[PDB]
Amino acid sequence: DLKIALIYGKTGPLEAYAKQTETGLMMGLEYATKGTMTLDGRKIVVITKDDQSKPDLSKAALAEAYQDDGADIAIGTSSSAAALADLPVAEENKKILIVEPAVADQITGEKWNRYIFRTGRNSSQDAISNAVAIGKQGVTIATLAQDYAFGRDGVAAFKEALAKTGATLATEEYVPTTTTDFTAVGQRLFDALKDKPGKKIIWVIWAGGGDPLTKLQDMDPKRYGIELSTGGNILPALAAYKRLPGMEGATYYYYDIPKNPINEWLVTEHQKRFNAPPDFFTAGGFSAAMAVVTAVQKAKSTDTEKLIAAMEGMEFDTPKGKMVFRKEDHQALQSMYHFKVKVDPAVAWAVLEPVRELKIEEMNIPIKNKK
Repeated sequence: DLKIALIYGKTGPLEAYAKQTETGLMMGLEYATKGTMTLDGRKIVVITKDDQSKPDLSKAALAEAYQDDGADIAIGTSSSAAALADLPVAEENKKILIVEPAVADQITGEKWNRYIFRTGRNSSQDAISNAVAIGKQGVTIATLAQDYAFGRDGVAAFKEALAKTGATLATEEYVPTTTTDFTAVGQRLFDALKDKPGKKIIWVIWAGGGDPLTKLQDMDPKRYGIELSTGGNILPALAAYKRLPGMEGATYYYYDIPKNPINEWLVTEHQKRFNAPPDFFTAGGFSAAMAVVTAVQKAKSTDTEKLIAAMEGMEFDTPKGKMVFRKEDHQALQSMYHFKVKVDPAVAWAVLEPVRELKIEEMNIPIKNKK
C-alpha cells in the first residue's frame, strides 16, 4: 500500500553503487519502522527498476513506476544524466521524485521542477564544504581542475565560499579533461605558491582517472612548503589516499565519523550482515528512506500536493544527523565533514579522521532555481 519506487543503475557501470543505495534504502525503512515495514497501517513495498544508467531507459522505468506499478513516490537514480532526464517525468505524472544519489547541481537549479526533492548532496555542497574546511586566515590556495563544466563550476563554488573565510586564492589552473602528465601544470602551481608566507595548499577537484593527487605528490610539494588537498570519496577510492598522510579536505560521509544513534545502528548492523562498513551510497539510501517515512507520517497521506507541502522546510533524521529540505529549491541541507587522512597499513582505505563537523549553518549553499 505505501509503494516506493527505486530507480537505480543496477546493471552497467554504476552497479556497485546502485546495490549500496538499495541496501541503505531497505535498512533505513527497517530502522524507521522498527522492523515492521508498516507505517500508520500501510505496508511498505519497494519496487526496484534497473535503468542501466541509460537516460532513455531511466525515463521509461520511472514512467512505468508511476503509471503501471502505481508508485506513490520514487527515489533515483545512480547517474546524474539519467536523473536529469527523469525530472520531467515526475512533473508529467504529478508525482514526487527524491533524487538520490545523483549530485548534478542542475537538478535543483536550472532543470528543477516542483516535484523534485533531493537527499543526495549536490556538487556545490562538495566544493563549498571543502572551502569552508580548509579556508582560514593565513592560508593561500591554488586550484587545479579539469577544463569542463564540472571542474569550472566546482571551482566557482569553492572560490565564492572561500572569499568569506580569510584565505586567499592565488591562481586557478584548468587543464584538458584527459590530462595524465601534470609536470607543467604542477610547476605552475608550485611557482604560484612557493614564495607566499603562511600555509600554502593546492586544492584539486577531479572526476575520473588521471590520478592528479599521486602525480603531484610524486613531485614533492613539501619541498616548497605546499600541502595538497582534495575532497573525500568512497572507500575503494580512498586506497589511493594512503599515499597522502595528513591530507585534509571535506567529505559527504565516512562511516566512523558521525556519532548519532542512527549511524551507530547502521554501522554495527551493516558490519554484522555484510562484514564491511557502509559507504556513501548506503548512507544516502538510508537518508532517502527516512525522508519518505517522515514525509508520509507528517502528511498523513500520499497525495502529491500534501507531500510537497509537508516536505518543504521539513527536517528529518539520517545517519548524518539532521537534514532539512530547503523550501526554495527542495535540496537537503546537511552536515559535511572536515577530515584529516590517517594511514593505517592494515586498512584498505585511508582512514578519514574527524577535524570538524561542518553544520548546516556553516555553509551558504546558493539557490539557483529562479528562472
